[PDB]
Amino acid sequence: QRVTQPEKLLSVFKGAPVELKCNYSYSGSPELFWYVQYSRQRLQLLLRHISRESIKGFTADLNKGETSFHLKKPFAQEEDSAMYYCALSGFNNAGNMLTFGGGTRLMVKPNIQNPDPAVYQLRDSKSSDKSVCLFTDFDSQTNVSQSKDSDVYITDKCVLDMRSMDFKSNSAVAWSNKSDFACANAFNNSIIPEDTF
Amino acid sequence: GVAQSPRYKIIEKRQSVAFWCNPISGHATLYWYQQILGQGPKLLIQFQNNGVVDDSQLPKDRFSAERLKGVDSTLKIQPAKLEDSAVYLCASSLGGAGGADTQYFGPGTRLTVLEDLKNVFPPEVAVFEPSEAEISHTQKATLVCLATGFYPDHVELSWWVNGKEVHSGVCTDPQPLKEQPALNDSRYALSSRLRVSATFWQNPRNHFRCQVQFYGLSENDEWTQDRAKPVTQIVSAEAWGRA
Repeated sequence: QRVTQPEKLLSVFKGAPVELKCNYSYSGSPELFWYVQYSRQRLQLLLRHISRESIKGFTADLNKGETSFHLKKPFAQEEDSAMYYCALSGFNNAGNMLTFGGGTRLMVKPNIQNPDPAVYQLRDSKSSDKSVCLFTDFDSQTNVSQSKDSDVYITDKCVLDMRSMDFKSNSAVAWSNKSDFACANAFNNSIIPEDTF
Repeated sequence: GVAQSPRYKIIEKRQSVAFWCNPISGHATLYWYQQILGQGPKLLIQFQNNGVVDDSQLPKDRFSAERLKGVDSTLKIQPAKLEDSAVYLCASSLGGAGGADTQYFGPGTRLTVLEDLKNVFPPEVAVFEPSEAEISHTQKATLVCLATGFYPDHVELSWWVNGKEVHSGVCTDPQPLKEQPALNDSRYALSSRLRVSATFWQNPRNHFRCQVQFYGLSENDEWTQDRAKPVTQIVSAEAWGRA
C-alpha cells in the first residue's frame, strides 16, 4: 500500500491546464481521494474516485491500467494555488485508514496585463537611514534569483491583487546593511532591459 | 470543526510535550498524524472509541496516546528528539460500518524541537514608506514591511489599515529567508507588501500598520538570560499617510 506524488511543485500560468500526478500500488480494488489545504485553512477533502462530479473545476479518473489517479483541470485559476494530497484507503489495516502521498504545491502565476518593470527605493518610516529596494510590475517571464552575497537579502517574487482596481502585480524586495548597497545594483539577475530606475 | 491545542509549541530536546485533540461530536474514529515539512501526513495511531485500532507505526519508545473516554485525545512525546519537529495533525471520522468515510482534520500543532532555548528571538518589524517615484509613475503606492531576526520560524504577518485588517493588495513571502544561511541556528527575515492607490496613501488621515504575531516560549519555560524572555507576542510597525 503506497501512494506516490512524483513532483513536489507544479507552477502553471493562469488559464493553462493542471495535472497533479498520483500513482498507487495496492493489491485489490482501491479507494482513492484527493485532499487539499489552502493557506491558513485546515486540510480537507476535495474529491473521491466514486463520483464523476467536477469539484471546483477539478476531476480525477481512476485508471487501473496505469494505477493512476491524476487530478486535472483545463484552466488554472489563481484561487487553485494550494497544497494537494493524493490518498488511498486500506481495508482492515487494524481499522480502515488512509495513506497519503507526499503532497504537491500548485502555484498559478498571473498573466500581467501590461508589464511596467521598475526598481524603486523605499525609506524606513522610523528615523533610521535604512531603506529597501522594490522590484515590481515585471512580467511573469522574469525569475528573481537569490542573493549570492551574504549581507544582501533578496526575497522571491510575490503577486498581490488590488481587486478593487482589477490589477495584479509581481514584486520582490532587496535590502542590505552595507554602505555599498544600491538599488541600481540590487538585482544583478535577469531583469528586463526596459527596467525603470 | 476538530480542535487542537497548542497551535505552536517550542520545546528543548529531551523535554516532554503533550498535544490535545477534540474530535467532531459523535465521531467514533480518531487519528493522529505526523507531517514532516515537505511530506504528507503519516499515521501515528488510530482509535475506535477508547480502543487502539492501529498503533503499528507509533514510535513506542517515546510516543504514546490516550483517548480514555472515547472523545478527546492526548498525544505525548517523552522524551522529544530534534527529528520530532513537525506538524501534529488530529482528525476524526464517523466510524460507521461501511467504507472509508471522510476524515475531518484539526488545524494542527506545529512543534519545533531546539537544542538551546537561548536561540529563540522575537522579530523586529519595520515599515518602509512608498517611493515618490512609484507614486508619480504608476499612481500607486507600495508599502513594504520587514520582519527580521526571529527564530524559530513561528510568525504570522498581517496588515491593518485604519485599524482594520486588510487582504486586498497584500503579498507576504511564503517562506522566510535565513539571515545567515551557513548556520543551522540562523535567524530569519520575512517581507510583505501592501499596495494602495496614490491618493489613498496621500491622505494624511489613513493609518497603516504591519503586525507580526510571534509564537515563542510559554509562561512555564525557564529564562535566566538578561534580555527579555522571548514569549509569544505581537510586534508591529506603523506609517501615516503623507502629502
